[PDB]
Amino acid sequence: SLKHSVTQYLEEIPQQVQNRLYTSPATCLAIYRILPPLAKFFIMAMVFNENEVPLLDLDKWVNSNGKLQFQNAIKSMKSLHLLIPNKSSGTLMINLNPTFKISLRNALTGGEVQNSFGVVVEENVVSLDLLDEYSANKWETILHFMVGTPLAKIPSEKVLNLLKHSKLMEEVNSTGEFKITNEGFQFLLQEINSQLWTLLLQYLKMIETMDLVDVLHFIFMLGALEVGKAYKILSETQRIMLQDMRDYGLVFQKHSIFYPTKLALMLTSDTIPDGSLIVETNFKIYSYSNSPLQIAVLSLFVHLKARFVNMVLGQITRESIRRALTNGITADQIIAYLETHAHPQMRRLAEEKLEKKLELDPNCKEPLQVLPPTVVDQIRLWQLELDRVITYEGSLYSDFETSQEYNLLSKYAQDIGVLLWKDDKKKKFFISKEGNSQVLDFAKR
Amino acid sequence: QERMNILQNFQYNDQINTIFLSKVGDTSIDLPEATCLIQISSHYGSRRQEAQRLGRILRAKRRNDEGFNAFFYSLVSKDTQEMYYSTKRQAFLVDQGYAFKVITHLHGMENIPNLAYASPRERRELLQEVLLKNHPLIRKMY
Ligand SMILES: [Mg+2]
Repeated sequence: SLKHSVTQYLEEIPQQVQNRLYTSPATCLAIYRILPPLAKFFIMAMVFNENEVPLLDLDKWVNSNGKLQFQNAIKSMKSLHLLIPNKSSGTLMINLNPTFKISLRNALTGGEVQNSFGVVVEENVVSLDLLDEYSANKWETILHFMVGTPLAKIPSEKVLNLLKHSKLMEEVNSTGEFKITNEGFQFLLQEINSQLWTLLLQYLKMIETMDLVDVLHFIFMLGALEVGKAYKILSETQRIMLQDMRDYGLVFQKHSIFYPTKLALMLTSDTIPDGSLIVETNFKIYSYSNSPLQIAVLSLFVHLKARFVNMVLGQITRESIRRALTNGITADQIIAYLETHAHPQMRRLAEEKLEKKLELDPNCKEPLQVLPPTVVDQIRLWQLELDRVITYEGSLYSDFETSQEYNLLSKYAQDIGVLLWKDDKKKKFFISKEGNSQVLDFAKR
Repeated sequence: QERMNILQNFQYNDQINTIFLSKVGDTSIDLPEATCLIQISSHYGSRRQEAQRLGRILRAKRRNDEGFNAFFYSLVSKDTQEMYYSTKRQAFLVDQGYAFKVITHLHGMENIPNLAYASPRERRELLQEVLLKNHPLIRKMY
């Protein structure tokens, strides 16, 4: 959902703002890589010709088999307003945006760029020792403060404010603490590339009055920069933006020159495993991971018992699962984490069981489960235990003078989808507190 | 004598294929033909009873034929102390390696022609019954 998320945000932006956004070649190049492969093919054809092509011609290129992909491509391009459909002389002519066409032309042909990609100071620093360590630690710190594990250096107010108001890491003053939510666990599950965009996308919505295009302009060219290089300093809004960028471990400053980091390059949709753990019948967890971040996330629903340098060993318990469920983590998410962080050995034995299953009877092909089904059943059963009681808040209706009135009132509540339960014998029905006013309003009417 | 006769019939006769045993046969009994086991209710928190009873069907003669899997069931009433006992007594098998599967519902059970205490009248009759549970000369005269 990376290209979907970035693309969807661009669509919501008004066309008037999009035109100004396409001014810099850098952002146009980044936006070009987001469109579907067919869209890029048409765009490249149209960038280098200052003419008008009728719509039907582009359709002729697409084969009959790939006709479906044509509909998606044209729809995506039109929504971003990159392609301007002009109708005249009885034909629906097609043309490319003049600003976008010029922007792409300069980048490819090396025309005047107005320092969109930045400048080089020729003062490089060691990437492995400094850039990797700084961003890794800074990104590590924010993650720890999100998973709830104690950490000395808490994040700054800027990122702290962003996390709270967003769905991530819901906080309550009365509780006096911060805890993860259903979306928060998904955020942790998402790979680093999608993990970074979620925070950046939320920040883009947080900024107010700072221009929306300027923030988008800075973010796009940041990926264009190459790690381990200097870049001298930019818009006035981009200045405070650059300092705020340091809070997320994307750019490093000594105190005039800013250095992009691995995360900065990774932003622009760049193309045994650590975290693998063994889940077995005895509800014992053996995670072959050596990293506090992996340990912290595991503790959300695993009762850790001890840790070695090479791995951490723990046990799944009813208390541990309930703790995660209470916060808002769903069981389906938990199994996804277990399945996606499986040990290679588990797959082989599961495949061996499948091979024997096929040998005895090859007529059945069920989706293979890396971890034993018993763990799945118990975890889901515990979820059912927490959902044992279902309660709704609202009001009750009784003592209707006429049966027709009761039916009329009940029927309307069903129409507006606020009727929860009803009994014809007792002439009673219960409605949700949310739709209590609507039912009462209809009663008066 | 009687139990042996029942045991012999259950083994060598095709007519009878099921028996209802008790704690008597919980240990050191050889039943090669036994493959399926059902435990409606048993001895509280005892663990060895669960394992030893499971050993009866581990004796299956046809334990090498392809696709053979002995069946071991433990019917437990929901929302009852039996769950506390049941989870405690099977704590030894899990250590050995056997894993227990939860069966919330048996497919095709409703289509069975007849079931015990299906009508409410029969159920109430059971409820009341279970609730109600707690001189040689003189000899000739006569
Ligand atoms: Mg013996």
